[PDB]
Amino acid sequence: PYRTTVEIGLILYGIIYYLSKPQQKKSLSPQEIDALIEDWEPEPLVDPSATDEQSWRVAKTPV
Amino acid sequence: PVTDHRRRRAAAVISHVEQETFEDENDQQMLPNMNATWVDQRGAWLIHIVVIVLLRLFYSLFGSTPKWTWTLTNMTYIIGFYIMFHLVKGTPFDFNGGAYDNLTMWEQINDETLYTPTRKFLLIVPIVLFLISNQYYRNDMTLFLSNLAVTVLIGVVPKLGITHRLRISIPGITGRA
Ligand SMILES: C[C@@H]1CC[C@@]2(OC1)O[C@H]1C[C@H]3[C@@H]4CC=C5C[C@@H](OCCC(CO[C@H]6O[C@H](CO)[C@@H](O[C@H]7O[C@H](CO)[C@@H](O)[C@H](O)[C@H]7O)[C@H](O)[C@H]6O)CO[C@H]6O[C@H](CO)[C@@H](O[C@H]7O[C@H](CO)[C@@H](O)[C@H](O)[C@H]7O)[C@H](O)[C@H]6O)CC[C@]5(C)[C@H]4CC[C@]3(C)[C@H]1[C@@H]2C
Ligand SMILES: CCCCCCCCCCCCCCCCCCCCCCCCCCC(=O)N[C@@H](CO)[C@H](O)[C@H](O)CCCCCCCCCCCCCC
Repeated sequence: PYRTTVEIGLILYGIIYYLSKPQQKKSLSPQEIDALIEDWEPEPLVDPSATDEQSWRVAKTPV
Repeated sequence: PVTDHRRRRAAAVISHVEQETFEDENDQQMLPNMNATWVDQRGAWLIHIVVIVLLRLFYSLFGSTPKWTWTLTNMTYIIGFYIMFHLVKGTPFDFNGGAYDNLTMWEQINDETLYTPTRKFLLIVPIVLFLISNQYYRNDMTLFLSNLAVTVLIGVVPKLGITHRLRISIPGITGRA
């Protein structure tokens, strides 16, 4: 009866604990949010490094 | 202050230990703990059976009834395990600067991993011991209730997913963070 019921409860929790999750592993402030904003460095809209070397096409276009 | 390193002692009925900051967690816990590393080693799982057998034989050498012997051995084993693991907080030797001054040995096992085989074994053993032991004092309901209360209250509730980093201020103002 009750003596069997509590034993069944303990055993039932036993298998539940045995087949637990797959080894669960142990796991920001607004003051540092502005630091991330200030650390952002965007890129130029257009790259001008190779403009000079490739500019002969415009100079050779007939008008 | 330029460092702001203080220990808080907030008082409430239910409270939890705050999560460690970057410096305390990612940097001050790098070397082996040397306090919870011996659990997963050679001969660290059979020693509990030897302790139980030795206690049972020592109590049987007195020449008492089986009921009293088994109740006493169960209570002694559970109380000893609780005193060793769950009661004390800290480490017997300085680790870095006192990083583990808010946690017990149970929490430090396997780098605060919730479910590992050793924890499963440690949770399984008291239930099996109780199932084996109850067969001698089933007639007496008071001893059955006492054994059930001891097992559930001491050997089951602390080893749970809940009651992890859980502190109660009833027996003293505990320190968190
Ligand atoms: C069958 C039979 C039945 C009968 C029987 O046998 C079996 O049943 C048995 C039942 C047994 C007891 C069961 C369990 C314990 C606790 C254990 O515990 C670890 C060792 C000690 C330290 O533990 C602390 O370790 C950390 C550092 O302290 C704590 O860290 C924080 O606190 C730091 C504070 O700086 C901060 O840095 C941070 O906040 C943070 O780091 C941490 O919280 C806590 O774990 C235990 O406490 C100490 O407490 C005082 C120091 O705090 C000592 O001094 C005091 O001694 C006198 C009294 O007050 C006064 O004259 C002095 O003035 C006054 O100072 C005292 O001697 C000593 O006991 C020590 C053994 C003992 C008592 C057993 C004794 C024997 C029995 C009575 C048997 C018994 C005979
Ligand atoms: C005649 C008969 C009576 C027999 C009495 C003995 C009862 C035996 C049954 C209960 C014991 C559990 C059985 C499993 C243990 C197997 C052996 C493992 C040995 C490991 C030893 C190395 C561990 C190093 C880490 C140190 C450590 O943990 N530091 C702290 C946390 O960082 C802990 O706070 C600390 O150690 C515990 C405090 C020391 C003992 C407290 C009680 C004072 C003596 C009174 C004894 C009461 C009887 C019950 C224990």
